[PDB]
Amino acid sequence: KAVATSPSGRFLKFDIELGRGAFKTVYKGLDTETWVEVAWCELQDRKLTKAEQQRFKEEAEMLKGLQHPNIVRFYDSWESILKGKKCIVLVTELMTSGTLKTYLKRFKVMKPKVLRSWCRQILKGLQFLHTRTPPIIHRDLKCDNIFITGPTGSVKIGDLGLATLMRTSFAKSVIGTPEFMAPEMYEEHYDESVDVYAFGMCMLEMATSEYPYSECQNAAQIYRKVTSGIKPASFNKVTDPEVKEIIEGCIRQNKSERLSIRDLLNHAFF
Repeated sequence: KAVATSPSGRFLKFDIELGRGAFKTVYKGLDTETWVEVAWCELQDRKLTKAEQQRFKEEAEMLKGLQHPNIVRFYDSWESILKGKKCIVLVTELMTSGTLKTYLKRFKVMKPKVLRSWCRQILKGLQFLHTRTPPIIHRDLKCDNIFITGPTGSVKIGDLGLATLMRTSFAKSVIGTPEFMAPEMYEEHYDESVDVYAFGMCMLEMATSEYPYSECQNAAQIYRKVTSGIKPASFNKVTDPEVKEIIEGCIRQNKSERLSIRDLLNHAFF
């Protein structure tokens, strides 16, 4: 049976590892109110500074009050202080139907009706985030972080609890994916147009089934291309001219000339 219980007593932890990476370990959890499996994520405190743990504690207090049909649910989070553990626990919605990357690695061409429906649902999720008070930036948008839901084949972007943990020094240097970062995202301050940039790289990955900036071998080569206006090589492999036009407007180096979520949703293609 269960080996741990959330402080609220709602979620139970089972000693069943569902996944493990360089950053977190995911265990099988159980929601005692709805009787569905959840993701019991654990992050060791040695990978987070004291300031990052404190900042996440305050951000998570408001993120667990956010829900959207196109966003993976972030349920709860707390600090597990015990001998041999000393970690931060995150309880999120358990996605088992794979990601967009999972099915882009197995199929060559995506139907234009499917690319239109999925990109629109992603834009709807970002629109809901950017229009909150205060605005919320996802900061971790990529096809490897967009999950399929069983019914109707809807898509959900990764939960905000794990997405905000990608800002930490450990995540940016160990599990970072700089090929989805806007040129101004490398700086100390940026805004919500960063999500528009990452969305353009997501559509580029759907339209080509190829990883953006795959010709580069290190993050330094990716930084020099992006900060010099050099588009990735797979950008020219887009067959649809209208799709290629939307992608360019999302990955423009100058964020003032870059498209907005409003312009994308009002575009004739979406």
